[PDB]
Amino acid sequence: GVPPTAELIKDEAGFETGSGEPQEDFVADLSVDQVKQIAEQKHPDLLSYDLTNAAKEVVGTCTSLGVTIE
Amino acid sequence: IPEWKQEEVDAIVEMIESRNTLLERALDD
RNA sequence: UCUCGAGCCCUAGACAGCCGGGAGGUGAGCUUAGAAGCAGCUACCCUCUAAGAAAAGCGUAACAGCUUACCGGCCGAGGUU
Repeated sequence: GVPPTAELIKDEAGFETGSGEPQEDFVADLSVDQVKQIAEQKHPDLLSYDLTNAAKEVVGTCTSLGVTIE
Repeated sequence: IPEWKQEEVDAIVEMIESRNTLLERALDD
């Protein structure tokens, strides 16, 4: 249902494409709160019970693109 | 005497408290 | 084919076989009109869980599909190097 992650990130990230090399090339950042919202948009698309876990899933595609956190 | 089989039983006995052989094992305890 | 020795695994069920499961984020990002395990480059992270790769081998125009890993069951005594 709800759109995919890769995109929901490129929105609040303020950028379009990732980096040739993830974690090696930080394309953007994301406050913890920002991830607390995304995790809410995909409540159905994820198996997790608590919002805590839902994040780990989302927060897993970021550092793997150059999307640091603060 | 694998350690994981030992840790498993403890984890099972922990749930009961609150593989078939491992379940029977935990139950037996 | 016979004999001797060493290491490791095994009734907390080994080795093989057969049956069942092999799941979500997500068709990873990049590249590209497109590439979704599997053209190439890079990364290769976490949920549910008894398991289940950012996928080992086929397969596809690309999907699909078929299996490996991995887990569970049946079986029951040696097995493997």
